[PDB]
Amino acid sequence: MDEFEMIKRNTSEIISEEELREVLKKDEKSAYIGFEPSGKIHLGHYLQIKKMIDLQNAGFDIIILLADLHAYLNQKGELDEIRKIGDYNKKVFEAMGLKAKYVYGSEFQLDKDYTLNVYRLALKTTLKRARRSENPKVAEVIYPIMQVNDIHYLGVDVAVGGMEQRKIHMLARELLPKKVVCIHNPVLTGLDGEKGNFIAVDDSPEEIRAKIKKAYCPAGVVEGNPIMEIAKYFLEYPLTIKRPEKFGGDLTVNSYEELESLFKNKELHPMDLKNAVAEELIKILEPIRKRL
Amino acid sequence: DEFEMIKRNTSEIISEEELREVLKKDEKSAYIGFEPSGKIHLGHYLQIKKMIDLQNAGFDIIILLADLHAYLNQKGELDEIRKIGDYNKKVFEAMGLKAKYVYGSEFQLDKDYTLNVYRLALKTTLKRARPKVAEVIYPIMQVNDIHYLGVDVAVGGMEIHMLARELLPKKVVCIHNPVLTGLDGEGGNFIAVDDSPEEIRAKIKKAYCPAGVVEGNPIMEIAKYFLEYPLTIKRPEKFGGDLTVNSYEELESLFKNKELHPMDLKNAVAEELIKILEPIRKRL
Repeated sequence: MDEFEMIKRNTSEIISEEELREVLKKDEKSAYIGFEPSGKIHLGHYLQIKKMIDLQNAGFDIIILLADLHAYLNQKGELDEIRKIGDYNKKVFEAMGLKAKYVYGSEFQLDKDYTLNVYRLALKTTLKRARRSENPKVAEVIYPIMQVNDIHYLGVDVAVGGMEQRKIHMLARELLPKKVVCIHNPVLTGLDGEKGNFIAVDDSPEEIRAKIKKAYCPAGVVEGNPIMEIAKYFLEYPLTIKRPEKFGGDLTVNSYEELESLFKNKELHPMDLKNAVAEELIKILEPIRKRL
Repeated sequence: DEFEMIKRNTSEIISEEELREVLKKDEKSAYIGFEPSGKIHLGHYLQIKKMIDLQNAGFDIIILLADLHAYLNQKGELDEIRKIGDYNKKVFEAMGLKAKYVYGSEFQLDKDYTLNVYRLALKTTLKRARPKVAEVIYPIMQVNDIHYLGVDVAVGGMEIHMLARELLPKKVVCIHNPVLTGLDGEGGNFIAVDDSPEEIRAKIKKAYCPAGVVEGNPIMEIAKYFLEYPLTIKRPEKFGGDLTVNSYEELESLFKNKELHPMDLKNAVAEELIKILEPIRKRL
């Protein structure tokens, strides 16, 4: 088995694998990830929750921070109106198999002790170090220090997130006494190859087939290919690609690796791959769609 | 006339027109924020006199004691800073000020207030402001201070607040007081309101004060901002003898023509300055 390997699987980067190994040995450890409540939960989200579940299976206590305060300022609904969406999100994640504690940013991000720390942090952060991570607003340089403060406040051992905010985690290590292990998940490529290019975990078998069919997917090309990415990150192996007895016949790959190879040497054509991943994804998301 | 009284000895009044309007209202308020200071010098006293004008002009006065700001700049714990602050209050009352005092820490970490700091930062640019992040935040906290205290007038020094006159519903009138030059002419170089007569005379003597030069002359600045006229300036009968100036403009005239020598000016400024500060020092 190995908990380290399970946590590491399908991650872009783990900022200090050696620290994680030390953290895994602790009798008590915790990890968190932030999400702005969202009406639709797509595969990007699901990818990350699967990671939290890996950590959950390794003995970590999970904390999901629901960024309602930020959602309020970005001008989404009212606090109580966002809470409804948040609780919905809570249902989805629970359906995904996550067992976590949920905290709404508004519960603590306006507290005096927390606000006082933002100002302290700001006195030690350069406008450069902060802008790092068409007309710039002040909020942009504040946001990353609030995030560092969240890491301090929630007391976690591990902070999880996409590869995008990987520089926001450089500040934490720089500005807080306790060093936290950062875990970064890959960023999924939009269905078109680049807002309607997402597959929702609760989309219908019809919609999924539809969204998949029109999807970007050059034969031979794997990098930046949304369909391949799905197969690498959600599909179970081995899996068999149903095939015309004349078109080459059934293919039985036992790993994403093999699949990748077949796709590169063009043994497997775009269409044949799409139908496989499509019906395959549909089964994998099925158990979640029901409880929703 | 109240508009003139308020304009008196000010660098600039951002929209006299707006001020003129404010004065019409039956109720109006103005504030200035100070970071508690161990020693109150002529600089502070100059601004308090301005607050006193507004006071006499019917403005309710608010003194914002910047303790939180002090605290964040490692200037000591808060309770210790309130001690210095409470003192400053006594000195401003001894100067004749009648206002309500408020410590920043009492509201600057409140939810409503902090939530308002985040809204403002979402509409302010990282340019129309600006090196540490805090630098670009203070200007937003200030606009928020003006908003929170709900003042019609904000007094301060020459230091981007009409920025507030843009992202705020109520327009505020800004007033910027001139900044004093040091005794040596460059910016432990200042007279304190509570200084002893003998110390004042000492500080005056060594001060930068070129015969005929008025620009940047601290002795002339003291003459223009605190002395009263007609001013009586004694002088040995062999140096022109005693002369009585009825306005600051005449003083400039005399001094600029070397008709008034630095020594004689100093003795008059020092002796008069002393007689003015006394009623205060005689209360602390």
